[PDB]
Amino acid sequence: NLYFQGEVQLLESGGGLVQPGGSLRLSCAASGFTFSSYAMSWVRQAPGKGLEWVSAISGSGGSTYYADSVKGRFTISRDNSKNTLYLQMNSLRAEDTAVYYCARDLIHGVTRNWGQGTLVTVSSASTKGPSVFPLAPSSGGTAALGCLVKDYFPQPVTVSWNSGALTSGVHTFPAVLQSSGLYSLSSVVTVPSSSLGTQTYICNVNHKPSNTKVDKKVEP
Amino acid sequence: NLYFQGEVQLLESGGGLVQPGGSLRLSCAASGFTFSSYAMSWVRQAPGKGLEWVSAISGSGGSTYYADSVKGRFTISRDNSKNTLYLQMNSLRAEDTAVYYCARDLIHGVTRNWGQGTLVTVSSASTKGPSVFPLAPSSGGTAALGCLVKDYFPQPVTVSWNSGALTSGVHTFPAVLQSSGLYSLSSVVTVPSSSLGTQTYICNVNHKPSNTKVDKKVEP
Amino acid sequence: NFMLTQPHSVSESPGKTVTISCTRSSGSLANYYVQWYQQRPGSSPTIVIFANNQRPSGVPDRFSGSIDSSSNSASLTISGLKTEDEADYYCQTYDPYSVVFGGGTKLTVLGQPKAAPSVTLFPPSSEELQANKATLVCLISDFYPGAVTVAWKADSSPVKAGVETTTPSKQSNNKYAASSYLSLTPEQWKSHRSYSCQVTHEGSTVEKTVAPT
Amino acid sequence: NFMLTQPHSVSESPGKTVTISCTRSSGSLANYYVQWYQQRPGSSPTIVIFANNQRPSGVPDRFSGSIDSSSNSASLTISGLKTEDEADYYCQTYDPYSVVFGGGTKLTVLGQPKAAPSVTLFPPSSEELQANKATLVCLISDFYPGAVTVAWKADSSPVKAGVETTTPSKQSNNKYAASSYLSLTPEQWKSHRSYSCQVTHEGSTVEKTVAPT
Amino acid sequence: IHVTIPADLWDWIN
Amino acid sequence: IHVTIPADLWDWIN
Amino acid sequence: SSDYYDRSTSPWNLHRNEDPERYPSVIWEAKCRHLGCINADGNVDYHMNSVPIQQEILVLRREPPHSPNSFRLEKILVSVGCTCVTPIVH
Amino acid sequence: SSDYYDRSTSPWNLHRNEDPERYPSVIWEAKCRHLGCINADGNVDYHMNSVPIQQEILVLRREPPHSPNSFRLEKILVSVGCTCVTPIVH
Amino acid sequence: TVMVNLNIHN
Amino acid sequence: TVMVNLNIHN
Repeated sequence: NLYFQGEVQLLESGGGLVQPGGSLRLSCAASGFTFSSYAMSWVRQAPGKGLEWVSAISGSGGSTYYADSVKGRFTISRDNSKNTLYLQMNSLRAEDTAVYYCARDLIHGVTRNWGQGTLVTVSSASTKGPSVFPLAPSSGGTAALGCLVKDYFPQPVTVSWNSGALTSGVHTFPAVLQSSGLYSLSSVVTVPSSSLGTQTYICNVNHKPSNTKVDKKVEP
Repeated sequence: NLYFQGEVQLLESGGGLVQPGGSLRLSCAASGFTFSSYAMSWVRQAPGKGLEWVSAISGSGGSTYYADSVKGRFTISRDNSKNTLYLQMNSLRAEDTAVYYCARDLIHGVTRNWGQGTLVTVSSASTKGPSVFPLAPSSGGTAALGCLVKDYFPQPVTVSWNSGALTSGVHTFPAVLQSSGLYSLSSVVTVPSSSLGTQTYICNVNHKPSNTKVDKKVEP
Repeated sequence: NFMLTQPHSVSESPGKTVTISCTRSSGSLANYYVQWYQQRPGSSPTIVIFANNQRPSGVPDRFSGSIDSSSNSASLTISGLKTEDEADYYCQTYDPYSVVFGGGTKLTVLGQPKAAPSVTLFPPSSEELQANKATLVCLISDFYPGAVTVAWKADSSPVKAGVETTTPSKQSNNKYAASSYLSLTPEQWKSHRSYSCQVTHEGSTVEKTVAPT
Repeated sequence: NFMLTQPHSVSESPGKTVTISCTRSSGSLANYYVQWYQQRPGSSPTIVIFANNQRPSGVPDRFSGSIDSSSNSASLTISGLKTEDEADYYCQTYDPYSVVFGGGTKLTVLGQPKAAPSVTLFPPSSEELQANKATLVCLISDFYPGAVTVAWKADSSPVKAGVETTTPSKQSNNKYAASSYLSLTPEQWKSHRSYSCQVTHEGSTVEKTVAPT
Repeated sequence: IHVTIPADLWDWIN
Repeated sequence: IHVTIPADLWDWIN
Repeated sequence: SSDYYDRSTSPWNLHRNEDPERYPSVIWEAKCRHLGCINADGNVDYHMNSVPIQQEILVLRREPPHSPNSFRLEKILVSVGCTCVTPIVH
Repeated sequence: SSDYYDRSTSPWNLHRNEDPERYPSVIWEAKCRHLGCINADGNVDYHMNSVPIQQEILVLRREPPHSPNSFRLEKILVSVGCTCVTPIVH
Repeated sequence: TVMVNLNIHN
Repeated sequence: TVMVNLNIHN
């Protein structure tokens, strides 16, 4: 290896919600290596599914490769002066819904490093910030309390407690996909019973896809 | 092969007589191929001996190779703009006496084409043009007559008859190396007996090493 | 184009050796380098093997690649198996134009101890009933294996309408969590005497009951 | 540096197969390409085989190269042998710095017919005696095999002093030529009654005699 | 005549 | 200033 | 003037880039023939790749195009030839 | 900006050619590491050769050296990288 | 001789 | 602006 463990850095951006037929551009900022001398790839993973290769480009950008499923709709490109990889996606379809990963290739087809991924959602459904309901403690010395984060679209939602001051005993549950197309999740925290009355417990709900931040006080 | 049989042409010049310790430069004019992309070699053959590799150079001239026997005394070089290969030979010794061949190499050590060769003679002995003696016919209808080309140095001598008009029946014999260091050879021609008296038989002796041309009339 | 086929699941106990095959249809496997990736839940894939048998700086000698042309297949072997090796494994190769990933193999390290589920049931909040809606929240956690059955009851009578249940997922403590929701009308909630979440795990059932004020 | 060793001579009849070995001392032969050259009398070497077994456009299928690492040697084989194949053969290879030629193998096609030698003896010219020197010229030609014995006599008595003889050489007609010279004083020439060149070929002796005016 | 040269070259000229 | 350029470039200028 | 483009294990083709607005007017750009490299048996091997070798060069342009009085000296990138790269470094 | 020099089967080293009398002042010249090429097993193979790829480039010189008022635009030859060539063409 | 107005670029 | 005297080469 020409590079030590951890020096290659790949950071994707540009994912989001788009309607069928829509367009979106993914960006991948690279560092820790001589970008212009590496072939780069895009790989995706639909939620609960396997990895699927999307596209590839040579170091110079002179050669491009595409999976049959995206040919004529997607365009891979790069700016070697900006150390950035791109993916312009046109006529987007429900099947394109995935986490898209940026990849460094030693030669065409030998992927050596992966990015963090960026989520692309193709749906006719409008973005919707959640409705936050407190889940009040009641009937051990330990009380369970939470927040019901109801009817949001698309994923993801982030749940924190007391602006991140409360991290222990927090259990944020994976979301349920309702028949409606909307998601719901729950975040619970176990606290001493004696602290109810003395302490204020607030769940901070962040839904970046709709720019919604909601703080709900959870009372006994 | 990138080249057809006969297109690669290699023509050496610069051989001659030099004294021990002397200097001489060989040239090899190339054609029929992209000279700058080929490694070139010098190979020699002492009279009556095997081939002996002397030196090599890469296409660019950036790398040079020499046999142990010539290291520090010879320098290979090239002018890629003139399609010419060179060999500068310094502190020349009796052991360097040979026919030197120019060679085209596919890669270092894979010689694919040879030049015509150029003769290098290292000796303390002075150049000496020959003394030409007629070898008069006497005792079938066929008379043998010739020329004795005596005491010349170095090789070679060329013998022609009647300025090249008489070529059939001519037998020019390989030279004898006398104990003196001087060479001698004989050229004989078989002619009809009836032509003696009517025809004038002249041997044209050329010894380029001493710039000597001698024409001897051979009479009955 | 072509495809790579690998088993869906592979199982073995700690210290023992597992092997994941990856068979190529179109083209000769020996003509193209085969890569192996490890993928942890909610994480980016990491490289385990590149160029048939090369290990990146940091991957243990336990992991090793091999290729076999007499079957057109590549293999990933994991000797001296640990609990940390539990993940999803993908093989990858290419042809002169395409790049193809295998379907993935899910690795299971057998021997892990059974865990009873922790069930907590929440009735609808006052804020929600005010919005003229009602949701019962059943949260199941700390269970192993991740196979659970959720059944809802109103008083004593069963209910299949308005129930949405998640698929189990691995937690940070290598145990499983799930959740089930009952969307009711405030009228359905206010009419019944109580409601109960029944969760079955390896034959044993754990129940939680809530009542309208 | 290193060296290549090949036999000095190789013999076979027409139509039959010959093989020339070339053994390398220092270094592995299989790591470097081996070349084969043909060299005709008074001619530049021509390529027969390059890169172990490649034939240049124009070289017959009769010629073929092979290499054998279990002996560190290269071979040149010539099947369906013709009289035109009679020449000197050189193997050539290299290491990362040096280029080395083998000592050469001389090829002989057996079956060629015996030829009696044609001897012509010339006494000294008047121009030469005028220069106060004397040379007798014995020219031997059209003989096969190229093994000849030259012995000079003054009247009947032998003479070993002042005799210079060439080594036989191949002619255009594939037969041999030689020449012998007797450097005398005009006094030695003018004193004797006659002089004779005796040339022996395969047991039979052919003599030529000249006399001073 | 009007000639445009890189800033790089202008630095070298000084 | 005095600038020397290839004959090649001078041909292109015309 | 050179035949490396044909003798290389990563061989290339020369493409004429013609522009009368710049000096030099014609630049011959290397374009790799294959994705892989020609192996020891004359076959395209995909365990390696042919990649172009680029060089930044100075060029003179008529800036703006066709105009007589003004010109601009600028650096451009050009493909010179191809090399063979492997994923394994030794 | 590029690591092909290290990943190539015909790898090279960059040599700084420093001359304050010309623009560009520093030119990095490719010098081949080996005579042969790194084969499929990581070993130097002499059945092939590493050769430099040369490109003619325009450079500006202070002609005569150090002088302020005069300059000369000329073409020079530079080694850009190395390629791998074989005696057998397929 | 000719009149040359030279400007930089960035 | 500056005075430029430009000459060829061969």
